[PDB]
Amino acid sequence: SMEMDEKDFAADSWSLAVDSSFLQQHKKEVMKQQDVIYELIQTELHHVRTLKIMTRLFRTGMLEELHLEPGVVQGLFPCVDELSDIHTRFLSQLLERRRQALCPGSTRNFVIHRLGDLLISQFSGPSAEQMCKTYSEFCSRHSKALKLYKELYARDKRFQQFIRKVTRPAVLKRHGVQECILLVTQRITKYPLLISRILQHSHGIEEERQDLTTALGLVKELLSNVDEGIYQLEKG
Amino acid sequence: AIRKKLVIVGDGACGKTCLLIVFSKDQFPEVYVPTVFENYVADIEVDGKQVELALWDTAGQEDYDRLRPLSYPDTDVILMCFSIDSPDSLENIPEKWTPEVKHFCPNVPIILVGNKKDLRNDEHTRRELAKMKQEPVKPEEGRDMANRIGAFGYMECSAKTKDGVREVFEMATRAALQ
Ligand SMILES: *[C@@H](N)c1ccccn1
Repeated sequence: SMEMDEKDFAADSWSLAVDSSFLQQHKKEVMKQQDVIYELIQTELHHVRTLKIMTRLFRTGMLEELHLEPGVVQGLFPCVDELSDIHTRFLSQLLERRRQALCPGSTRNFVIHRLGDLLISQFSGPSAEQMCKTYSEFCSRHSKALKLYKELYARDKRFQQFIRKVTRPAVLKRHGVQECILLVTQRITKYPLLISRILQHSHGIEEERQDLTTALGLVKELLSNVDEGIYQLEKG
Repeated sequence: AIRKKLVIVGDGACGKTCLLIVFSKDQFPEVYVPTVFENYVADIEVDGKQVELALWDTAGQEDYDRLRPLSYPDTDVILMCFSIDSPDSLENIPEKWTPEVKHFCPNVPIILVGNKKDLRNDEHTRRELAKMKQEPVKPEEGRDMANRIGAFGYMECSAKTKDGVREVFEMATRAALQ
C-alpha cells in the first residue's frame, strides 16, 4: 500500500478521520452514512492489499527465489492477477469519488453524496460478469489451494524457509497464505452488509435510496450466481 | 507459539460480528461499531500455554450454502452462537447449524454461546417478545440445548458490557488445545 491512502484511512471512522470543526457542521444522519461509506472504502483498500501481498510477495517470490514450476504456483494462487485488476479498478473509482468531494484547502474533509451509481456500475454489465466468472473459478479452486499449500509446507524445507521469511513481519500477522485465500473468498459476502447499512442512512435523497436499492439487488444476484457456479476441485 | 483457528457460526444478528470485534479490540468501541469483521489473530495465554488464535466470522455467508463451508477447513474450535433475546435463533441450532458443522467438521469441539445476556433484564425486549408469546432464553434452556447437541460446553456473554467475553475465548483456546 501507498502511504497517502493508508493515512487517509488510518482512523477508526469517518467521524475521526475528518477535522472535528468539520464534523460539527453535519447532521448525525450524514455522519452515520459517511461512517459506513468510509468503512466500505477502507475494507476495499485492505482487500486490494491482500491481493497485492498474494501477487507480489507470495507468488513472485516463489517464482524468483524458489523455482517451482509455474503450474504449482498457479494452483496456490488461482486467478489473482484478474482479481487484482477487478478490485484495484473499483478501488481507484472509490478513491477518486472521495477526492472529487474534498473541500478546497483540505486533504481529509469530504462528504460523498452519490455512491449508488458507482456501485450499480461495478455490479452490472461486463464488470459484473468478470466478477462472477473470476469468483466462480477462484472459490472452486480454494480447497485445492489449501491442500497444495500444506503438501508443499510439509515436504519442502526451502518452502518452509521462504514462508517463515516473508511472513515474519508483524504487519503480515494475519496474512499468511491460507488466511489470504479465505479473506478473498469472504470479501464478496461482505458487500450486502455494507450496502444495506449505507442504504439505511440514505433516505434523505430519493434517487440515492433507489440507486443503493438497485446495487443491493445486483450484489445479491452476483453472490447467488457465484454460489450456484461452485464445485470444489480435488487432487493428490 | 502454536496456531489454532476459531470460527463463529449462527444466525444473522445473533451478535457474531459484535462479539469478535469487542474481543479483538478489547473495548466496546465508543464512536463506531464496524459493520464487518475481516480476520484477527489473538495472542492468548491460557493455563500457561501461549497460542495464536485466528478468528473468523461467517457473517454474510448464511444464505450461500456452497460459499459458507469454505470457512471451515482446518478449524480447531467452533463457537456456535444464539441470541438470548431470540428464542428462534436457538430453535435453529439443532435444525441447521449442528448438522452442517458435524458433516464438515465431525470431531471439532463446539461451544454453544448465548449472546446478549444483558437483554434478559430489559423492559423493551421482554415486552416485544411477550407479543409473540415468548420470553428471553433461560440459562437452563441453553444448557439443555448444549447437552442435546453434544457441545463441549455452554457459556453466556454480553458484547455490549463485555461480561463473559474473555472467558469464552479463553475456553475456546483450551478446547482447541485438546
Ligand atoms: C473441519 N475441521 C474440516 C473441514 C474440512 C477439512 C478438514 N477439517
